[PDB]
Amino acid sequence: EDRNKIHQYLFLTSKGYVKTQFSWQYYYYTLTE
Amino acid sequence: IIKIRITLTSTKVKQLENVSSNIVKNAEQHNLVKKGPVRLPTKVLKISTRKTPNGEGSKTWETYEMRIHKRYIDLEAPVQIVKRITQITIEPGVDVEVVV
Amino acid sequence: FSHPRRYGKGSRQCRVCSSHTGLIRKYGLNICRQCFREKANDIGFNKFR
Amino acid sequence: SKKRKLVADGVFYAELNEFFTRELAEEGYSGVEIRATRTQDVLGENGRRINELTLLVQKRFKYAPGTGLSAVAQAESMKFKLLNGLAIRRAAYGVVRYVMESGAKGCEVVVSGKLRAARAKAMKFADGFLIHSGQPVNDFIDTATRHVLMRQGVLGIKVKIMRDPAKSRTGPKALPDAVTIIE
Amino acid sequence: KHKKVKLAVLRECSNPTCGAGVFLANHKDRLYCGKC
Amino acid sequence: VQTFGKKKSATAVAHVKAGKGLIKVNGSPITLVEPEILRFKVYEPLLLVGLDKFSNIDIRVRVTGGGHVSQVYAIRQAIAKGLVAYHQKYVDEQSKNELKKAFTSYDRTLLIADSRRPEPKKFGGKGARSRFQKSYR
RNA sequence: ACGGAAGGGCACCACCAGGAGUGGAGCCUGCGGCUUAAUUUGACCAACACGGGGAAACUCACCAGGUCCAGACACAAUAAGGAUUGACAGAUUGAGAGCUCUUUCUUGAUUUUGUGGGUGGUGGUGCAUGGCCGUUCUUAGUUGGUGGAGUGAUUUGUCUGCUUAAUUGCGAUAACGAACGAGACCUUAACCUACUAAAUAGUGGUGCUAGCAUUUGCUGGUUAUCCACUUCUUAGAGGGACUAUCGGUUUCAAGCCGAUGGAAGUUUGAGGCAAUAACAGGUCUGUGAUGCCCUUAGACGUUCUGGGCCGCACGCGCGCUACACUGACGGAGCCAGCGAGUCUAACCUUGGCCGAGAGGUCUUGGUAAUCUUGUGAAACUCCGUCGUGCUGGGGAUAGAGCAUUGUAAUUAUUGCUCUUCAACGAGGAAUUCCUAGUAAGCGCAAGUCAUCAGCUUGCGUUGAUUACGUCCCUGCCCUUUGUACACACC
Ligand SMILES: [Mg+2]
Ligand SMILES: [Zn+2]
Ligand SMILES: [Zn+2]
Repeated sequence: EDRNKIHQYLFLTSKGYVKTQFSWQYYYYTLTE
Repeated sequence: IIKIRITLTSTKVKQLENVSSNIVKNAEQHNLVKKGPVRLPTKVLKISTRKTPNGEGSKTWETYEMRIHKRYIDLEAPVQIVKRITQITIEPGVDVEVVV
Repeated sequence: FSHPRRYGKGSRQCRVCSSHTGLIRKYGLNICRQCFREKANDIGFNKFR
Repeated sequence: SKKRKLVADGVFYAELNEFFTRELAEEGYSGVEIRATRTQDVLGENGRRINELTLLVQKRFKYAPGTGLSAVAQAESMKFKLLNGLAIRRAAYGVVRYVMESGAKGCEVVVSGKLRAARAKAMKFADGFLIHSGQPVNDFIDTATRHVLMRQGVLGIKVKIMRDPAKSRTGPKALPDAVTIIE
Repeated sequence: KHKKVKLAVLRECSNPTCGAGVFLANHKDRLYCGKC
Repeated sequence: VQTFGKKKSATAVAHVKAGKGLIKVNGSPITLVEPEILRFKVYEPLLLVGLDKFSNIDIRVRVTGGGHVSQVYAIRQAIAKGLVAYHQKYVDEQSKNELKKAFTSYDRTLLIADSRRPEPKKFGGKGARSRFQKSYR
């Protein structure tokens, strides 16, 4: 549930489907196919 | 008809004047009464810094300047003319604020 | 666990490099003196005199 | 305030520029307006990429949901060319000649770093007319500095274009020193 | 280095939100629940 | 009618009108400007042309912006220029001309504002042109 | 390219003539040395108040201790009776830290250990680099087209000589015409009784004007008390200077010299930008810039506790106070400019209250040409005493007490009152910067700031002497010249 909260806020970053950039210290995340 | 004060702030003099000067004609074409455009003094945001990221070389300081310019006008117009004059002024780069 | 760091260089850092040194806490920048010099003209700070 | 407000707007512009350059590099980004070398993947699959970018920018900046000739563009394209594989000297020559035939009045590409292990050299390609420097360089010159990250070392690439003052369409239309009379 | 011994196959306190499975360890005067 | 005068940064604005021989500097009479050595520097733009030579003009000046002697120079320039303007507009153009002749024959930047401005100070040294010191070797 | 080769030229990073200093004392501070657990490291004209580094938690990267994983994604392990995490009762380390232990309890397919692999580094490598800066360069250079000379590489053009800040230009001339850099450009500081507009600025005519004087006149408050104005201030279009005129010097001219006018005649003063290139110049200790390696759960990652960078047989540099009558001490007169400042909140603080002071208290104004702020500053002027003395200059040196900043002033942050007035009685050889609003003296604001300047970056007040040049020294540029150098004198 401590992970389900973020997993459900979105709608680990190395399994796939998650592109992460830094772009001035804010850890931008994007979900992809 | 209501009394309003229009404030323009910017760094780009060309657009700042291109806005503050069409406002005068926009008022005159409707034949309004207004106090002239007042130019509050341009303030320089000059800040000095050291050029190199380390401590070698002769002590050379370089300053960066951000010149902020800003004017203000008093006008008397109904709500319809007020919304019109605040809607035409969407020029990107000049901040416009209307107070009543 | 964590002792308070509500002041000082543990409180403030460059929003770019996270460096505690060279921080410009002027005009609301909160950015380092070297990142400032690099990405200065993109903020509006021009070199005029 | 006002000084703090516009300083905040300036740093927000810098944030937008940096984030968009990092994220939208694959689409050929040039500068935040947004501007990409092709204006079709900007829409992408009928708006998916831009909707995602708007959502991300709103989440970051606490915003309400509803409220060719470019030096940087050619610099990033040639960065992509070097990264995915092409001769470095040939790539620089191709870039300068392309900018030259695209109407630009002068181009200069400087590549520095470890081409092959040595004491790192600087190889240049300069064509056309270039003035450097003065005020007219801010007036008509576009400069870009880029870091190429290959598997060995980092290459610094500086691309400078002297855009044609005649086809300016804004501001001065000729050189500051250009004197021409009729008789 | 807390080993957490396997605890092979096997009262109650305040805060009744607990699901009746918080049987305490009765060392001495144990009015202090394991929750807090 | 109204004039202004500066020496380095102090500006003095003087109104001259048809009145009765009253010349003030900051509310005090001209006898008590009190630099205690330039009390004749302030007298100069009046003592030059004539002893009094004016009982029909009233000059009231207000000065701010600089220092003691800078404001003294500013007021002594401003009242002289106000006198020049008053003669130019009302008294006579000829009379303005002969008093301008005396002002320029005793020229002490009385009529023309001094253009000496403090030059900006550059990095690497206290003062604009003097630089910090190095021994190195 | 280099030379322990020569010749020209330029430069207060040189001198001449001078001004103010530094070196002689104390102290703030950086560097070297010494020991400590560490006194962190980089840097040796172009290092030494530099690393915007003014180090009590953090800064910190160091020393001694204490945790933790924030070890991505796979693999297999009772782990689908359970893998782990936490936990009070207690000894335990400063830690109310389940670090551990005596000891049994919560939830439960995230974890732990292996097995790779990693992620970070203020870890090394700036003799691997990018970027950036410094220096060469407070200089000046560089290049092609046509033509000429050469078999050729190349050369001339790019020069004897004058003139410029200048390869700036004149002139001479197998060159002509040009290009980048310099100039030009822009920023600012000067002016503009000219245009535009101003209770976010200022000035005058009216009632709100109390004082004095009483034929009415001087200072005068009245910030929503009306009118107009923009001369003072502001900032937009623009104007002015282009060395203008006149004499002389000027190779023939570029230019220069005097006077006049001018707002300003040294590029009008000062800067920003600044080429073809090179440095084994500095930075991996700014960067989520980075090749390689190291480390990786007794960590070189993070974090907490204490110190440390400050330390003292000594040496060096940049600085403030300084050594006194052109002075010190008191009153007394009251004159600036760059600016900075809180709407997610404690920033600049006005005016009252308390306190001798520091400081606290009631608020109040300001998100700013409005309020601090008119920065009611110092230097300085005036008036008195001090009498020419190591004294009454100096507050170095320590103690006692008084508060705020700070969760923390001990290893004095700082300020305040009292107490000793110490060295310094003008500074050797030497040696730094500098040519008019500049030197120097004086203070102000800003960066570092939860608090502290003697640092720096800008600003302004008072405002000189000398000369208007030269190569004597120093530095660099050019030219010539030698070369067995070409990775180019490492
Ligand atoms: Mg040649
Ligand atoms: Zn930074
Ligand atoms: Zn419970």
